[PDB]
Amino acid sequence: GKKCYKLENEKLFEEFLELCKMQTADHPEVVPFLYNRQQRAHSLFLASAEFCNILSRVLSRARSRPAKLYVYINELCTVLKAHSA
Amino acid sequence: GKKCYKLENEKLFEEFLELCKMQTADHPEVVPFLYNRQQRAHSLFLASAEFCNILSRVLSRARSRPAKLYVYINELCTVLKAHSAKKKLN
Amino acid sequence: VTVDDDDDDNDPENRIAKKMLLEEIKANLS
Amino acid sequence: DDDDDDNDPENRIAKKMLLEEIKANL
Ligand SMILES: [Cl-]
Ligand SMILES: [Cl-]
Ligand SMILES: [Cl-]
Ligand SMILES: [Cl-]
Ligand SMILES: [Zn+2]
Ligand SMILES: [Zn+2]
Ligand SMILES: [Zn+2]
Ligand SMILES: [Zn+2]
Ligand SMILES: [Zn+2]
Ligand SMILES: [Zn+2]
Ligand SMILES: [Zn+2]
Ligand SMILES: [Zn+2]
Ligand SMILES: [Zn+2]
Ligand SMILES: [Zn+2]
Ligand SMILES: [Zn+2]
Repeated sequence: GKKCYKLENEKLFEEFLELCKMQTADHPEVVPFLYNRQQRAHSLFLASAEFCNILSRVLSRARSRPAKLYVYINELCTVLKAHSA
Repeated sequence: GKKCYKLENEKLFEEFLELCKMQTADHPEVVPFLYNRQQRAHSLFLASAEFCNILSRVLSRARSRPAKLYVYINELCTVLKAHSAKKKLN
Repeated sequence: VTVDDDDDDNDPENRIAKKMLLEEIKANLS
Repeated sequence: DDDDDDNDPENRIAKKMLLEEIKANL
């Protein structure tokens, strides 16, 4: 059967939110906003391989290029809004 | 990505449970048993077109042939069991 | 021919499915 | 300081856009 990624995606999203908490700390409104976008997304997306791959990619890109972190956050926000319930 | 069916599957599952309430009053344990399997299933399945297809099929078949209700209940039980996320408690 | 308390027996596939399901539920397993 | 967020032009635009989106959803 299909793999349910609900818990793995919660783990990966919390890992990315932690990176954001560390590196956008002069804008403390960013982390709660991204958290709320995640909480409002459709259940299927939140449990999907699609979201898993999105999250592993954004973590990897953020760690390689800190000078582009807001590009990666803004992209993830847009993805989450596009899958909003 | 794929279309999310979380809310539609909740509506359809409730319709099937209501059908079971009408026809299984002599075995009141059936409905809570099916509810427990729904509550223990993986989120992905609960939101899936796969589950929508199964619910649509057993609703239609149970309404067309009520004398085969338990055949269809067993089919639903089996696929919910295949998608279980956690063991039964107490 | 004897009748019993229920109305689930007309279809033999249904009677078997019912017996199996109720035994599963009684066992209180996962 | 060239390590500022606004150094990379794409990052500068993304940051301004995101922070304005957050303000608009207050
Ligand atoms: Cl599957
Ligand atoms: Cl899971
Ligand atoms: Cl939904
Ligand atoms: Cl599934
Ligand atoms: Zn499945
Ligand atoms: Zn700010
Ligand atoms: Zn949904
Ligand atoms: Zn956004
Ligand atoms: Zn998608
Ligand atoms: Zn019984
Ligand atoms: Zn799951
Ligand atoms: Zn059959
Ligand atoms: Zn079963
Ligand atoms: Zn009988
Ligand atoms: Zn009956």
